[PDB]
Formats: sequence, C-alpha cells, structure tokens
Amino acid sequence: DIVMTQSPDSLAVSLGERATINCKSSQSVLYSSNSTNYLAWYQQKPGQPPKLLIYWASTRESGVPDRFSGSGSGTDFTLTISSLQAEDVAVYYCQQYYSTPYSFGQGTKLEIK
Amino acid sequence: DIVMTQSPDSLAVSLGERATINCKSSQSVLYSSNSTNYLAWYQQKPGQPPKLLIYWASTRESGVPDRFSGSGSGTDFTLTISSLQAEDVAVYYCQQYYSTPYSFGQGTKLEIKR
Repeated sequence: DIVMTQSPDSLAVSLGERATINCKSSQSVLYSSNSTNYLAWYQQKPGQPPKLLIYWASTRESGVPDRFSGSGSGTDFTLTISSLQAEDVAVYYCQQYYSTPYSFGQGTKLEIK
Repeated sequence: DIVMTQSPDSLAVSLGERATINCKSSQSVLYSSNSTNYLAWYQQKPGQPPKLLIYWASTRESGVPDRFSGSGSGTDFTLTISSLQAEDVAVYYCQQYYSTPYSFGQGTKLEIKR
C-alpha cells in the first residue's frame, strides 16, 4: 500500500515565526485525470480527534486561517505556518486518500520556543 | 498497527428507509483512562475529500443531521442512517485514531434502491 512518512517528529519555533512540516509518500498520490494530489493535512489538539486542515495538497478547508498553506506534488509535500500562534500548538498529520486503505503519516508535534 | 474492516463493501436501501454499515478493528480502540472510543466516521462524495461525520464513535459533528448516528464499543461499531435521503449517497469510511498510524476501513458504498 501507500506508506506516508513525516519529518521531523516534532519541532518548536518562537511565536510569530514560520514553521514547516514535511511529508513523503512511498508512492505517487497524483491523479492525472484532473491533475490533482489526493493529499490532506490534519490538525490535532490533545483531547480532540484529528481535524481536516488542508486537502488536494494546497486547498485550505473552510474556516482555516490563511496563515496555513500546503505545497508539493507527486511524493513530497509540506505544510507551512507563516506565523505560529498559541492556538496552532498541536500535532499535525499528512494523509493520502488516492488508494485504499487511506493512510496517515506518523505525525509531527508543533510547539512554542 | 490496527486494522479496520467494514461490512459490506457496498449496499442499497430505499429512500426513507434505514441503512447500517459495520466496522471491525483488529484491536480495541476503547481508551480505559477515559472510557471513550477513538473511532470516527467519514462521508466521501465524488470530487471531494472524505469529510468528518462522527467522532468518539457516537458524537455527531456540527451541521450533521440527526439521521446519522454511530454506536458500538471496543472493536465493533455501526453507522446508522434512519431515513435515507438522496444526498446520503456516498462512500463511508470508519477510522481509528487510538494509536498511530491512524487507519481507515476499506470503504462502503451507499446507494439508493430504485
């Protein structure tokens, strides 16, 4: 199947500064028919289930602040936070839903410096 | 890793009738410390990513109509739809997020019996 790997497992940045989380798929998740990457990013604050943040690799889900943005294609993707805020402290997960079983990466813990 | 299996892979019922999709986990996702199940249900329509429908096994997400309700505990869960409506036609997936890697079931196609 498709294995997803993230990097790092955790990281910290000062409030106000940028942060980037990387994710690699063991296989391509690009659907050529409509040239789209079936990749998503989830935000998980402790005490809550994972919440959809970004899909199609770069499309933010409604409600998500414009400071979150996704990029990448094929097998390498990145989640970018332009200005870390207190509420952004959480564990992020990338996921591919190109072929079943849909799979997640191991997760990356984001914290404040 | 925990393995999620659903039954059946596809099914159909008449509009206004009930439908049930089952999901098994190879290992319990019941969390003893809080006695809650780390189980979720998603609805996926064509051209869109799966969308969170239910979490904690029975908590309905915001905006989700009461026709949808989840049940089960440990390793056996069930998604129920009391009155099938045309917009409920989609593929449903269960997910465990008790222990990484979080995982999905193979998906169940819900169709309208004409």
